[PDB]
Amino acid sequence: MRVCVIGAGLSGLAVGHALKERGISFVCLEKAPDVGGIWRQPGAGERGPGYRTLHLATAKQLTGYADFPMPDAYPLYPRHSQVAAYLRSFAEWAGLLDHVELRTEVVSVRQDADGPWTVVSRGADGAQVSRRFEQVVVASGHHNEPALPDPLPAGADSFAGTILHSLDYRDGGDFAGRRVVVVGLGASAVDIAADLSRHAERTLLSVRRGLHIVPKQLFGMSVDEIAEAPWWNEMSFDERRRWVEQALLVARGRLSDYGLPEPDHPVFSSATTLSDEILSRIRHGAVTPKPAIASFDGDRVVFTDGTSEPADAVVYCTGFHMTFPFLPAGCPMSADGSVELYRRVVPADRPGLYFVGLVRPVGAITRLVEAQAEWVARLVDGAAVLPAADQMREEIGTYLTGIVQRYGRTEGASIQVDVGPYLAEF
Ligand SMILES: Cc1cc2nc3c(=O)[nH]c(=O)nc-3n(C[C@H](O)[C@H](O)[C@H](O)COP(=O)(O)OP(=O)(O)OC[C@H]3O[C@@H](n4cnc5c(N)ncnc54)[C@H](O)[C@@H]3O)c2cc1C
Ligand SMILES: NC(=O)c1ccc[n+]([C@@H]2O[C@H](COP(=O)([O-])OP(=O)(O)OC[C@H]3O[C@@H](n4cnc5c(N)ncnc54)[C@H](OP(=O)(O)O)[C@@H]3O)[C@@H](O)[C@H]2O)c1
Ligand SMILES: CC(C)=CCc1ccc2c(C[C@H](N)C(=O)O)c[nH]c2c1
Repeated sequence: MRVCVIGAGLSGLAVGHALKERGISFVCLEKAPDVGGIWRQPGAGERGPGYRTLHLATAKQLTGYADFPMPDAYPLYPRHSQVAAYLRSFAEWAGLLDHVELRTEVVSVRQDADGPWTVVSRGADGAQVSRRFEQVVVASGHHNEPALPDPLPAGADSFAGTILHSLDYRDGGDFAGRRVVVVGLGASAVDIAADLSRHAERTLLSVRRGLHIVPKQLFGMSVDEIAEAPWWNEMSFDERRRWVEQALLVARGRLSDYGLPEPDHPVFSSATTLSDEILSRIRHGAVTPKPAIASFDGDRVVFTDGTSEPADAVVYCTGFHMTFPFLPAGCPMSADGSVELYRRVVPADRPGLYFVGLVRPVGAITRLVEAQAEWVARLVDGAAVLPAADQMREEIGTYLTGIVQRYGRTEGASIQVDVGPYLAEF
C-alpha cells in the first residue's frame, strides 16, 4: 500500500529490510521465479549477463550484508551458485517473502495528478492488473539491455556461423571443438575467453583499445582489501597511483609483452579488468590476441591488420545499456544523456520516486545500497527531508561538471562514485 519496490535483486532486498525494520508497508514485484537478481540465472540456464563460470571479484566479508554474514566455509570468491543460495537465506531470515510476488513483471508506472502512483503489472497468466501506491522505489538493475556495436562489421549477414552477445552465453561446453572470436576487453570478455580457452579448439580475443589488466590479489590482499587498509588511505592520489604501477610490473610485467595494446591513460583513468587467468592463457597459447574485426568473409573473419581465420561463432562482450521501459517518461536523463539523480538516488521533479543501486563503485556495491536503503526508509515516513528542487539541481550540476575532470566526456561515468566519501555522509 505505502511502497512498491520494483525488483528482488540484491538491492530490492536491502530495501525491504529497511522498510520492514521501520514499519512501512511495501511489496516487492519481480519477474523471475525466485529472488537473487542476476545470481539466480546461470544456475538455472537463464539468459542473462552471467555464465556458468562466474564468481565474485570482491572479498566475501566486504560483500555480504553487514547483519547476515556468509557461511564461514565460503571462500574469498564464492561461485555464482553459493551467492544465489545465500541471498534467499537472507529473505528467509529477514522475513520478506510474504511481501514478494514472484513471476510478476511490472509493465507500466505513471504519476497521478494527486500524488500517488499507478503501477500496472502482468503476472503468470499473461494477464494484467492496475494498482495504486504512495511511493515507488526502482531496484531493477542497469545490465538488462545488451549493447551491440553499431554497426556490425560488413558482411555479417553472409556469415557462415552464429553471432551472439555475452548475454546469450552460458557454458563453452556448447563450443566444444569449434573456433570462436570474443569481442571486448571487459569483465565478461576475459572471463568467457578463459572459459572458451578450455573447450574450443581455438579462441581469439579481438580488441580495439587497451585496458589495464590487474590480478585480484597483491601481497595476498584482494584489491578491495588493500583499499580499506589505512596505509593506502595514508598515501596521496599520486603516491598510490605509482605504488600500484610498480607492483603491477613486478607481478605481470608490461602488457604489450602479451600481444595487447597499451592503454592510453594511467591506472585509475577509467580502465581495470580484474583477472587471475587471461595473461597465462595467452602465454600457454590457449587464447591468441587479435586487433579488431573488419569484415565477415564467408566462413572466415577478416581483421584490421589483414589477417584472417576460420570461425564458427563470434560472442560479443560489448557491454549493456541502461534502460527503464516501465517508466514511460524517460528515467533520470539529461541532454547528453547523463544521469541526474540528487545524491545518485532522487529525482528533482518527481516526488515519491527513488532509485537504489544505480551506482558503480570501485569494489563491492553492498554497503552503498545499504546506506541508500536506510536513508530512503526515512524519506518515506517523514523522518527525512529533501532540499528544495532548485537546491537539488545544484548538487547534481556539481557532481557532473566535476566528474568530467576525471573521466572526461563518455557515457557511463554519470553513476561513478568513490566508496570512501560516499558512505561517510549516511
Ligand atoms: C557480470 C557482473 C559481475 C559482477 N561482479 C560483481 C562482483 O564480483 N562484486 C560486486 O560487488 N558486484 C559485482 N557486480 C555488480 C552487482 O553485484 C550486481 O549489479 C548485483 O546483482 C546488483 O543487484 P541489483 O539488485 O542491483 O540488480 P539485479 O541483479 O539486476 O536485480 C534486479 C532485479 O530486478 C528484476 N526486474 C527487472 N525489471 C523488472 C520488472 N519490470 N518487473 C519486475 N522485476 C523486474 C530482475 O528480475 C532482477 O532480479 C557484477 C555485475 C555484473 C553484471
Ligand atoms: N564486477 C566487475 O569486476 C565489474 C567491473 C567493471 C564494471 N562492471 C559492470 O558489469 C558489467 C559487465 O562488464 P562487461 O565486460 O560486460 O562490459 P564493459 O566493461 O563495458 O566491457 C565492454 C568492452 O567492449 C568493448 N566495446 C564496446 N563497444 C565496442 C564497439 N562498438 N566495438 C568494439 N569494442 C567495443 C569495450 O572496449 P572499448 O573501450 O573500445 O569500448 C570494452 O572492452 C559492466 O558493463 C559494468 O556495468 C563489473
Ligand atoms: C586496483 C584497482 C585499480 C582496482 C580498480 C577497480 C576494481 C574493481 C572495479 C569494479 C568491480 C565492482 N565489482 C563492480 O562493478 O561493482 C568496478 N570498477 C572497478 C575498479
